[PDB]
Amino acid sequence: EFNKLERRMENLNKKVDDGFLDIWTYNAELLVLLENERTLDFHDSNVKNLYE
Amino acid sequence: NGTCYPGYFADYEELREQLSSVSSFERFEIFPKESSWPNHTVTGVSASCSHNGKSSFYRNLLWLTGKNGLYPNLSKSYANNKEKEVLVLWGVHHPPNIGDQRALYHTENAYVSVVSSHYSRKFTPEIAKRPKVRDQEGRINYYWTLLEPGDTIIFEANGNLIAPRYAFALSRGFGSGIITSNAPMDECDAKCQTPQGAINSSLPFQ
Amino acid sequence: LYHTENAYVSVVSSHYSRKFTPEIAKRPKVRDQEGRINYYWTLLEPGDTII
Ligand SMILES: *[C@@H]1O[C@H](CO)[C@@H](O[C@@H]2O[C@H](CO)[C@@H](O[C@@H]3O[C@H](CO)[C@@H](O)[C@H](O)[C@@H]3O)[C@H](O)[C@H]2NC(C)=O)[C@H](O)[C@H]1NC(C)=O
Ligand SMILES: *[C@@H]1O[C@H](CO)[C@@H](O)[C@H](O)[C@H]1NC(C)=O
Ligand SMILES: *[C@@H]1O[C@H](CO)[C@@H](O)[C@H](O)[C@H]1NC(C)=O
Ligand SMILES: *[C@@H]1O[C@H](CO)[C@@H](O)[C@H](O)[C@H]1NC(C)=O
Repeated sequence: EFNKLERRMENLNKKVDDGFLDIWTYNAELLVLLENERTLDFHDSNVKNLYE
Repeated sequence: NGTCYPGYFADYEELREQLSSVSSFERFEIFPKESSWPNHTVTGVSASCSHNGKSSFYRNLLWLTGKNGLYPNLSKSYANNKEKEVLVLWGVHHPPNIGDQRALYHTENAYVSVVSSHYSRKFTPEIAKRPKVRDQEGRINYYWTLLEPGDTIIFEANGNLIAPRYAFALSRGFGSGIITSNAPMDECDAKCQTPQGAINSSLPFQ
Repeated sequence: LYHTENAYVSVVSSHYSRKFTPEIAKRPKVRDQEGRINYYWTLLEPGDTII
């Protein structure tokens, strides 16, 4: 909590919170998206290896 | 061109932070010059605030002086019937010697009191000899406050008051700020502005 | 010590100004002393004066 003469500290606190939230959302979404393709490639390679 | 009369501005960076989110205001006369101070003189100028080669003063502030050899007590009040926040500014004068104080205000112990519903402060002058900044050894200190709708503000004084003359009714908005630049102004139209120039692009990085 | 009851200290610069008055009271002893001393500092720019 901040009083009326402490707006810069409040803005800095809000900036820090928003930045960390953005970074972590990006990290989670990118990780899931990138692993989903490798899983399917792995399964296809396994089937091909069994056939060969 | 900032403060032509040397002094200290209180909470200047907080005022800049507040003004960074204002999109428009309305400048209105809170205490009219010709009808608010019958007992006092309202014609006071300084050589450090010269305009067109002659000495002058600020436009939103008033310098009160004793009339007929007397400086009676003053008490003024204002109520915010504007449905908006009002920015009020005032000042306090610190002369360089006791003789100047006695010649100007005819008293040696002076006080200024500014009181609101959630604001209260008292000020006393300080008399001392200081290095000259703009050929002046005295000082003036500047103060400001924000008044909520339906609230009242009261000024009481017996000397050393620089009275308010104009106030502003603020209106807020998103997507504004204060930037420092040297670029010239042209007639274009854009969606992004930087201190170096405008950008007309849809790329994700810059 | 000072042969006066109302004393003042004034320190003034081009962009600095302050006034100090002593406060007399009885306080718990810290290093066997009941009085106090308050310390202040400032930075002076080239070509400036302090009084
Ligand atoms: C607003 O800003 C302008 C500058 O952009 C100020 O003009 C400058 O004012 C100073 C102080 O009066 C002048 O310096 C003086 O010059 C005279 C003559 O050389 C000298 O005898 C003095 O000792 C002092 O050094 C300066 O020349 C002048 N500059 C120009 C270009 O006119 C102006 O005073 C400011 N006004 C306010 C109300 O803040
Ligand atoms: C000073 O001004 C007040 C108005 O606030 C007025 O009532 C009073 O009569 C004035 N003083 C004299 C001596 O007339
Ligand atoms: C002006 O104010 C002082 C201090 O409050 C008071 O002593 C004095 O009587 C006041 N003047 C008048 C005319 O009431
Ligand atoms: C930016 O693009 C708009 C879209 O037509 C145009 O109206 C405007 O003049 C352009 N501004 C600059 C500086 O190129």
